[PDB]
Amino acid sequence: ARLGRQALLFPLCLVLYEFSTYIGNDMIQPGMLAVVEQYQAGIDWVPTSMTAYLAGGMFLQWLLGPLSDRIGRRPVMLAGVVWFIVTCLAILLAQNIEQFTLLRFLQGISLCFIGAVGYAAIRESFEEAVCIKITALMANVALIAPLLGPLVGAAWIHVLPWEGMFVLFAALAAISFFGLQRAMPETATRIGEKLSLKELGRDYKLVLKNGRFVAGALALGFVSLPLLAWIAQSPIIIITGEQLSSYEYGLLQVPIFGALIAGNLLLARLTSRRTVRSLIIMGGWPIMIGLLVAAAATVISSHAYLWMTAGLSIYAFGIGLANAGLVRLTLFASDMSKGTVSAAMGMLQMLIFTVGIEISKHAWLNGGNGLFNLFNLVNGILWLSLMVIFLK
Ligand SMILES: C[C@H](CCC(=O)O)[C@H]1CC[C@H]2[C@@H]3CC[C@@H]4C[C@H](O)CC[C@]4(C)[C@H]3C[C@H](O)[C@]12C
Ligand SMILES: CCCCCCCCCCCC[N+](C)(C)[O-]
Repeated sequence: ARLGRQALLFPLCLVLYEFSTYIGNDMIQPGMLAVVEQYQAGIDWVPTSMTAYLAGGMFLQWLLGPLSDRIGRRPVMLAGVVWFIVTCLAILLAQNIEQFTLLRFLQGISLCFIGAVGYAAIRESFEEAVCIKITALMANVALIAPLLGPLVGAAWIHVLPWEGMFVLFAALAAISFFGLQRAMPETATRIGEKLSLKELGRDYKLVLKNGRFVAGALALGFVSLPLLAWIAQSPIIIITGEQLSSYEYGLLQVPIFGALIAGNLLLARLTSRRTVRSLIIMGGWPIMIGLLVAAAATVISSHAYLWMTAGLSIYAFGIGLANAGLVRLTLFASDMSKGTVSAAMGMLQMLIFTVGIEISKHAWLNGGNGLFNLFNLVNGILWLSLMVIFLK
């Protein structure tokens, strides 16, 4: 029974779970100033919270798709949601910033269930028509989270304890659990079949031998790093570094993630008249200019954070315009199984984000805003360099 009238509870709950894991990062980052204060830990642990969450994402990423294909998408997906609930609640017991961070890593493992199993089940459960719309809703949730998250998170710790946020993530995921339990059908085709790890390994060695695919996958990591570095470090840059208020922290998010959204909106209006190569080249202009603006300004004066914010906004507009197209070309740069190709590009991005956020951290700690933005600029140049190869 492809799709249905009453079968929309399944994708809706999947979306709710997706949202909960996304704010599980985006609400937490501004809350990390309170966390670090509670544990009497240094501010260098603030970005690391995100680093750890992301690192957990790439842990089972290569695994879940083929495994869920064998044991069923239903038990694996439900397992992931429960694991998220449990680890969200468990972090309330952490006792130090090291154990807090460990639990961030453990929580982050829940991230890869979305794409590798839930989404695979969506594609198998639904007519392309309905599937396309569900994908859009999911993409829209991913767009709303980094805008809504820091605002709601900043508003939260002003009143309520950081522990409450984790109870909220768990509560939302619990709702999605019971919905998925009653709704989500079993779409796995390979149930009962044997799973060869050595053969899985060979599939990954093969995707990684494709140079054009690797360039696009790496490019996607590099180009999105400045944005994630901002998400990771904006609380310490703004509140600790510029000694600004929480209200200003929230306000600075508006042009940046508003621009991201606006770039996506322009993308939607232009898609029928452009194609992908031209849209990547088009987004390339604000991507490079915005990063150049943030870097130049903060090298001139370390404290010009409005110019930094402006440059990041311009860059974010380009990202909204360029990224989705590069995702598409990268996926089809390899003719191997889409599950494998997807997981591979997911892991390569997370590798870059994890290491890149930590490097960004040391950049800012040592050099301030100038270094933060200069590192972001090199990342833009890496993307650009890969694009001249990828597009030729
Ligand atoms: C890249 C993968 C999956 C996409 C893919 O496989 O192509 C995704 C899945 C989970 C996603 C993260 C969820 C938490 C964060 C939400 C933020 O609002 C945007 C940055 C983060 C850090 C996301 C970045 C990226 O979008 C991660 C790793
Ligand atoms: C019609 C030609 C292909 C027939 C051979 C199929 C055998 C099973 C392959 C399973 C898929 C996994 N792998 C590792 C090959 O990528």
